[PDB]
Amino acid sequence: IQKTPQIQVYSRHPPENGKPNILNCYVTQFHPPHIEIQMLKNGKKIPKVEMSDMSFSKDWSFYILAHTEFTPTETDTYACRVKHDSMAEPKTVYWDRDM
Amino acid sequence: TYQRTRALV
Amino acid sequence: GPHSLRYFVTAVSRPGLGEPRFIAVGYVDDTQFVRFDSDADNPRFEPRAPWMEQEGPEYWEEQTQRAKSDEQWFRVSLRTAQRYYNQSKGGSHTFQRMFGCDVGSDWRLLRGYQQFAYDGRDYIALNEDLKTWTAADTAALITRRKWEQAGDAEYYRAYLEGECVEWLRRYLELGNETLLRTDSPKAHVTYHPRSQVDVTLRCWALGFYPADITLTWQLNGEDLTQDMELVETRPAGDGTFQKWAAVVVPLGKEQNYTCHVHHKGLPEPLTLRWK
Repeated sequence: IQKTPQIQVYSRHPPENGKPNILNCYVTQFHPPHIEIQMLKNGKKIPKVEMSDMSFSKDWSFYILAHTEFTPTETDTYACRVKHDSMAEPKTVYWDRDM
Repeated sequence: TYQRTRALV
Repeated sequence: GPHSLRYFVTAVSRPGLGEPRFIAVGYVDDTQFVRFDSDADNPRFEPRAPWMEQEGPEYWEEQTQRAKSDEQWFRVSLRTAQRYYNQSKGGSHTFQRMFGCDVGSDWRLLRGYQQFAYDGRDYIALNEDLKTWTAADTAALITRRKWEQAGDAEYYRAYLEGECVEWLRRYLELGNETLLRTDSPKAHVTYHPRSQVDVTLRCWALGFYPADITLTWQLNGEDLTQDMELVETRPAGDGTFQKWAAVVVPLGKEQNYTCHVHHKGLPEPLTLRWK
């Protein structure tokens, strides 16, 4: 069948303007494994993004994680655009400092 | 240590 | 312990894109230590943990050879399953493989796992007795007949009892400073003015390990883990995890709610109240 991807966007450490941190995008519970995760900054795609190996959970649903280096500011926006068959359109999720 | 599958489906 | 060793192997067909993608990830507890990806350049098992590089080439040779074997094994099994279901040849299909083993503190096998799934659904699975098979459907039934005819169970049953375990004990030593550790969770409750009468309180659990953890909200003994806004525990990237739970509550009643964190590293569950 086709399970919709669950997407959480959050940084590694509590953010601090100007201080280098790491933005992550955890995508889970999706199926099939075909998926397109794209981390963005101010609408633009950030090239230096890395992926953990693809893997599933006991219930068989896949999960993967994307990350990158980033120095948060009060002006820049960040987000994870994810495209998956289970959906009609790509789903995007902006990082919230309190989430 | 990884283990090979044997017989095929 | 208790400890565990797991391998999550994935194989997906690519109709008209060449051969299928074969991925294999190995874990110990909640830490990843090995991987194999057909789409990589010069496929071969590689370490993902620092402590795995402490292993000789022969270890790596052998591991790779098996992964390469299963890459062939899956190409065919995927074409085989395709027929079993009378599906067309231009569609992509996913075959998943799980195997590994749970061990008690006596360092002896406690639970063995060898299971399969096709297109995201249980296909065939070894049982607890490690001598029988549980086929999910009539198609998987012809697969059980085959695997029993070859006595595959025996071999797997043998693998779990010896190999995975013997190796688990080893991986555990090599990666003791990071596998034996236990990072307690760092919790706090953020205040988020919702409406003019509500507020969203959220207590976080940061920097913990193992991944397993308990976060709950309570109102005068009342367990609200059904009215909570609870995420799925998530990895921070440095080897530990985070998680949070949130509750919506009235103004001037925030103090009436408590947050209870339960973890392996905490000698006594934590509790938190706002203000």
